[PDB]
Amino acid sequence: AAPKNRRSIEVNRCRRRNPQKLIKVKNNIDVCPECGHLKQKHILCGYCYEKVRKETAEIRRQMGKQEGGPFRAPTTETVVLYSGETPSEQDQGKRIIERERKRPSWFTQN
Amino acid sequence: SEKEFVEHARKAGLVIPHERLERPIHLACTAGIFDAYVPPEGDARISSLSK
Amino acid sequence: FHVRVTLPPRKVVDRWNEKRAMFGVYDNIGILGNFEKHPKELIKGPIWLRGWKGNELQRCIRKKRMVGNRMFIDDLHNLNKRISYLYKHFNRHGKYR
Amino acid sequence: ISRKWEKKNKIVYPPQLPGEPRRPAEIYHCRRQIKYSKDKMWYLAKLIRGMSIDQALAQLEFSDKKGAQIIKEVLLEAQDMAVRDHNVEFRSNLYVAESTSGRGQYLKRIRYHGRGRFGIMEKVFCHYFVKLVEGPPPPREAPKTAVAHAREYIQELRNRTITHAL
Amino acid sequence: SKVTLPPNYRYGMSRPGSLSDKRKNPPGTRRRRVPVEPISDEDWHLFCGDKVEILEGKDAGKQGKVVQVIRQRNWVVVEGLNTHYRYVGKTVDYRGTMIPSEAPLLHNQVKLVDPTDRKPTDVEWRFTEAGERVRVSTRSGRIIPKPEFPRADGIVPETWIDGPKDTSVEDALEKTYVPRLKTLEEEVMEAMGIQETRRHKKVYWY
RNA sequence: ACUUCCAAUCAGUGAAAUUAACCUUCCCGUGAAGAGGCGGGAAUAAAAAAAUAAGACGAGAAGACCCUAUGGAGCUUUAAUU
RNA sequence: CUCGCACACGCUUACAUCAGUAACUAAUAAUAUACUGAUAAUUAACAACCAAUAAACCAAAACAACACUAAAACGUUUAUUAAUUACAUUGUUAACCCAACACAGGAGUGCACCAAGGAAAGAUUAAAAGAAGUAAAAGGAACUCGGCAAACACAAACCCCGCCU
RNA sequence: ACCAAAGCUAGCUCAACAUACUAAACAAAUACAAAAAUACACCAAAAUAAAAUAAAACAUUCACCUAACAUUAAAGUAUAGGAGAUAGAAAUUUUUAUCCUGACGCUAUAGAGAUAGUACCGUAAGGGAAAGAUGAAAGAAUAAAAUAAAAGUAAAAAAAAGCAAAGAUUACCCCUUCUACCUUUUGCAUAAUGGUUUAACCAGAAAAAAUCUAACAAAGAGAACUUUAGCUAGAUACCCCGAAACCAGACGAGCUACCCAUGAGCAGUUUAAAAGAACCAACUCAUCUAUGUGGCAAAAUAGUGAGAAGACUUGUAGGUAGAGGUGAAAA
Ligand SMILES: [K+]
Ligand SMILES: [K+]
Ligand SMILES: [K+]
Ligand SMILES: [K+]
Ligand SMILES: [K+]
Ligand SMILES: [K+]
Ligand SMILES: [K+]
Ligand SMILES: [K+]
Ligand SMILES: [K+]
Ligand SMILES: [Mg+2]
Ligand SMILES: [Mg+2]
Ligand SMILES: [Mg+2]
Ligand SMILES: [Mg+2]
Ligand SMILES: [Mg+2]
Ligand SMILES: [Mg+2]
Ligand SMILES: [Mg+2]
Ligand SMILES: [Mg+2]
Ligand SMILES: [Mg+2]
Ligand SMILES: [Mg+2]
Ligand SMILES: [Mg+2]
Ligand SMILES: [Mg+2]
Ligand SMILES: [Mg+2]
Ligand SMILES: [Mg+2]
Ligand SMILES: [Mg+2]
Ligand SMILES: [Mg+2]
Ligand SMILES: [Mg+2]
Ligand SMILES: [Mg+2]
Ligand SMILES: [Mg+2]
Ligand SMILES: [Mg+2]
Ligand SMILES: [Mg+2]
Ligand SMILES: [Mg+2]
Ligand SMILES: [Mg+2]
Ligand SMILES: [Mg+2]
Ligand SMILES: [Mg+2]
Ligand SMILES: [Mg+2]
Ligand SMILES: [Mg+2]
Ligand SMILES: [Mg+2]
Ligand SMILES: [Mg+2]
Ligand SMILES: [Mg+2]
Ligand SMILES: [Mg+2]
Ligand SMILES: [Mg+2]
Ligand SMILES: [Mg+2]
Ligand SMILES: [Mg+2]
Ligand SMILES: [Mg+2]
Ligand SMILES: [Mg+2]
Ligand SMILES: [Mg+2]
Ligand SMILES: [Mg+2]
Ligand SMILES: [Mg+2]
Ligand SMILES: [Mg+2]
Ligand SMILES: [Mg+2]
Ligand SMILES: [Mg+2]
Ligand SMILES: [Mg+2]
Ligand SMILES: [Mg+2]
Ligand SMILES: [Mg+2]
Ligand SMILES: [Mg+2]
Ligand SMILES: [Mg+2]
Ligand SMILES: [Mg+2]
Ligand SMILES: [Mg+2]
Ligand SMILES: [Mg+2]
Ligand SMILES: [Mg+2]
Ligand SMILES: [Mg+2]
Ligand SMILES: [Mg+2]
Ligand SMILES: [Mg+2]
Ligand SMILES: [Mg+2]
Ligand SMILES: [Mg+2]
Ligand SMILES: [Mg+2]
Ligand SMILES: [Mg+2]
Ligand SMILES: [Mg+2]
Ligand SMILES: [Mg+2]
Ligand SMILES: [Mg+2]
Ligand SMILES: [Mg+2]
Ligand SMILES: [Mg+2]
Ligand SMILES: [Mg+2]
Ligand SMILES: [Mg+2]
Ligand SMILES: [Mg+2]
Ligand SMILES: [Mg+2]
Ligand SMILES: [Zn+2]
Repeated sequence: AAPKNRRSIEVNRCRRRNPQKLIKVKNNIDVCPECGHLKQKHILCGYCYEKVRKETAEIRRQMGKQEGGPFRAPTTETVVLYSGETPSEQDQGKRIIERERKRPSWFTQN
Repeated sequence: SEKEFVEHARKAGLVIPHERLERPIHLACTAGIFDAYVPPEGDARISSLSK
Repeated sequence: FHVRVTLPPRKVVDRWNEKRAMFGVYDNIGILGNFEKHPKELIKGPIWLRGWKGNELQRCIRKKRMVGNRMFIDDLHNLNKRISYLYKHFNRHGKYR
Repeated sequence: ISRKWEKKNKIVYPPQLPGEPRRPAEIYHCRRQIKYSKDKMWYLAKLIRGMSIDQALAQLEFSDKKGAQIIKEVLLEAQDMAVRDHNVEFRSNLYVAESTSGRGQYLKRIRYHGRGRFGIMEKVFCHYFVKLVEGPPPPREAPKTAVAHAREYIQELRNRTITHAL
Repeated sequence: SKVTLPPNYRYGMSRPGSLSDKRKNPPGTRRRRVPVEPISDEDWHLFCGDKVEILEGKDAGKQGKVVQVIRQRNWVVVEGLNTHYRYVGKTVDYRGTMIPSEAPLLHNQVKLVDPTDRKPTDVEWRFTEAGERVRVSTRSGRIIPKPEFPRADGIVPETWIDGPKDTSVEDALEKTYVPRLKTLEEEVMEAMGIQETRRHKKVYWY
């Protein structure tokens, strides 16, 4: 079908500015206690997660160099140790990942 | 249909154009100060004395 | 319909130059000259229009008669088409007839 | 083309006599030739009218529109101008007084359909204009109450005069 | 190397093959033609290096030295008299080296200055009995010598040192030509002892 | 009944036929003889999204049918001229 | 999930290295075989170019032994001449060509069907209508112009018009 | 407030004068498939122009329409014409040289098509564009000045009811009164035609007889003619867009119809068979239905089908050209 007449701008403005078609505001925005940036209540902080993801990639990159083959996987548990630390008695019998940087604050040793 | 945009402004400098100036730039005054005078630290108190 | 927004430089025309002061001086050469030169022997312009007047058809015909052999190929063709169209329009068209 | 929004920041007002009310700051900023469309950019501009700059950035932080990032950059760089180029302290004391979207220069292309037909394609470009004014945001107007409607109606019935009287 | 220019062109104190000129005038543009009064090469009495006096502008009555002449638009550029100020060093976080720049002047605003009285005087070319074209003043009636100016190369022939690939003046002016009626082909062949016996056959030209 | 491509919501790019102005209802009557607009009455806060195609004599092609034009052309011959 | 390598014909640097993409090109983004700037490249053995006259000679290709009817591309030797003298010239890239498009179309030969080449879904919800596919109670053409379409069927016979390919 | 607006040059037109008329560039290569130094040749040619149109049809005829050596008159006269349309001379007459040339011609939708026969669309003949704006200096781009005035949007979505307006009113509506505009018709709000809106551009033209004004008047006119108040001069006049067609000369058989050269394909299976036999692929046609209908596609995709050792498919290259070619006739 084809339109019969040109829509006037008075009609178009009513349709294009109806409250349904407008952008709704968000009232669930909060400041992250740790870093002070912005995040939603039900969503993890973007800055804090990006902080973790960068560190996780570095740890995984070190693991790749410790298993050259593409089908080599450990048969035991894994523990990550940073500079200035030594494996504990309970941590023995597990593969050791060494990182040169100082242990990050958020990461907690057990 | 084959119409595009023009007028993107950028400032590029090379040694060659600067060395090819037919008339060298004339400077009315020098750039820096030849020697900086070093006043004695007591001028804040000597200024209160006339002679 | 946008008009210019700046006043143009006014044309300072001098009414007393050589052309305007001496305009139409020898128009009465025949009257006051023992009738030796008709005033039509002062007209400057086309060869076929010195001292002659006519409508569009008689002008194109006259041009072809005098300077027809001196015209260019393309100009000679365009003149022929103009003569034919005017001949057909003036005689075979119109209101009063 | 026309560029008058940029030149509004060069207006210098005469010095104020002592005792006069403090003049709130006014910062005019804009961005030209944004790839985003004119109509789509308008909804984002309508969103942040009348809100303070800090909550205006918060709303545009999580918006999924491609223009949300573009507007947030404009507000951030306009805030830096306000606190440095102008003597506006308290960089959190600004509110978006006016925001709107204009149309730029379009590029025309050919869009093919089939059967040897074609349609002219318009590459869309839009501008964004924002004005920041120092001070707390103005309070939004509440709907007229029951007493307000009654007061206007009684006043209307009291303005009546004898039509075609004498 | 010679650079071809469009039939209509605008000159702005920049050489045609410069990046500044290309930035100012892109190859795809053409502007309005300015009115330039025609001066024949025999009527241009203003050269580069002679003192001239500025008549009109912010500075009037001052004298200076001509450094550049634009023959295409009939311009003479004095050395730092009709000056406007611009910036040269520009970057994101720094600006400086404020350098005055001299604006062009037309021929009608510049009159040549006689060496003796140091006043502007009309100049007309005259042909003397010695066969040399020397400019002659109107009021004082004294001739004005040509303004010897250093060339654009910046090399003075008076002070020069011959390099490894430079020919000495003695060898350059040494004459060894013996004008005989043998071509260069014949002379070299007999100089090195190249001997040829057979001759070419008949070849038809058409 | 159940899957995939469509579909509806979100993000990016973004076309076409169409369009006198429209603030674009129902019924009966009238009327260039089938009315959203006239007359007599009824109904009637304003907008958005998704659907079904009765009407806008819907959109598309200056009707192929039919006739007219001292307007054309193809074919055939016992038409006229040759 | 499967049209893959190469030559001929065509196109003409669209190929390669490095850098940039606010915008232009890709019908979007990342990004770069496809847009911009600089630099660089295809090396002949393969292919093109690559003698004349006179004379002898009825006897097919099809594994060709020997035959068929439609009677068949495909040359050697003798004689008379032929500049005789390292290295000549030219084609060597590609994701490509003809269709207004980076189009589900059109495109000859050799060898493989892969050891090679590629990605049907941008993210969700799982309404109607529409397209494509699978399955079904009892009945099995009751549908409809017609058994059109679909099918666990893949058969038998009559007539009309043309003989048949 | 965006989009936009404004400018005056580039050059062009019509003449005049005028040398006397294929410019500029030609180092090398240019009619082998042009721009490729180099081998026994063939080389070349002409036959009245026709028709669209006018006669309201159309057959004899139809100005200019290739080749005139002009102007003032004889004259639109003698003559030639389906004696219709219209065509139309001559005898005999007139004409004093050089300068005085420039513009009551246009100014970027104008003027040449032109910034250019270049991009681009066509195999080819051929068709053929849009596009420029600062200032004395941008070697004054933290750069400057100017209108902020077209449609379209933003600033500022809408509140019963009606050709959107008018009469008004303290008050925007509410009330009352009014069947859009042109064209075409006996008659249109008509559900008859055309237009989304804006800017630019686009369509009445001729002086025989006449009327008005004036000069001079039995005579008028700066020769040639008209004259029983007439003669000379001025002023007052008659459009634009559109067919199917017709004729002449070019360019097209790289798609397709047919043919001449030169090549290349047909595996398996069944039979004494390479038999215009049979089953079934590659390959070639396109039966039926469904999607698609500005689509992937200006004829396709999916399923299903017919031929598949022949009157078969197919590559390269050549031949036949419009009063024709070609055709296992479907005009
Ligand atoms: K007439
Ligand atoms: K309907
Ligand atoms: K190519
Ligand atoms: K039946
Ligand atoms: K109709
Ligand atoms: K009509
Ligand atoms: K009309
Ligand atoms: K051929
Ligand atoms: K297709
Ligand atoms: Mg196509
Ligand atoms: Mg449109
Ligand atoms: Mg559009
Ligand atoms: Mg969307
Ligand atoms: Mg309504
Ligand atoms: Mg009715
Ligand atoms: Mg009523
Ligand atoms: Mg009514
Ligand atoms: Mg929808
Ligand atoms: Mg709907
Ligand atoms: Mg209606
Ligand atoms: Mg209907
Ligand atoms: Mg219709
Ligand atoms: Mg009709
Ligand atoms: Mg019929
Ligand atoms: Mg009749
Ligand atoms: Mg007829
Ligand atoms: Mg006819
Ligand atoms: Mg015919
Ligand atoms: Mg007969
Ligand atoms: Mg191409
Ligand atoms: Mg892509
Ligand atoms: Mg890269
Ligand atoms: Mg590249
Ligand atoms: Mg496409
Ligand atoms: Mg995909
Ligand atoms: Mg999708
Ligand atoms: Mg469904
Ligand atoms: Mg089934
Ligand atoms: Mg069942
Ligand atoms: Mg039945
Ligand atoms: Mg039934
Ligand atoms: Mg049937
Ligand atoms: Mg079936
Ligand atoms: Mg029967
Ligand atoms: Mg048959
Ligand atoms: Mg039979
Ligand atoms: Mg006729
Ligand atoms: Mg007629
Ligand atoms: Mg004729
Ligand atoms: Mg007779
Ligand atoms: Mg033009
Ligand atoms: Mg104009
Ligand atoms: Mg406007
Ligand atoms: Mg009303
Ligand atoms: Mg009526
Ligand atoms: Mg009627
Ligand atoms: Mg009438
Ligand atoms: Mg109508
Ligand atoms: Mg009609
Ligand atoms: Mg219409
Ligand atoms: Mg008369
Ligand atoms: Mg005829
Ligand atoms: Mg013909
Ligand atoms: Mg062929
Ligand atoms: Mg076989
Ligand atoms: Mg068979
Ligand atoms: Mg198929
Ligand atoms: Mg199918
Ligand atoms: Mg099926
Ligand atoms: Mg079969
Ligand atoms: Mg069979
Ligand atoms: Mg031919
Ligand atoms: Mg024929
Ligand atoms: Mg056939
Ligand atoms: Mg038949
Ligand atoms: Mg038939
Ligand atoms: Zn955080």
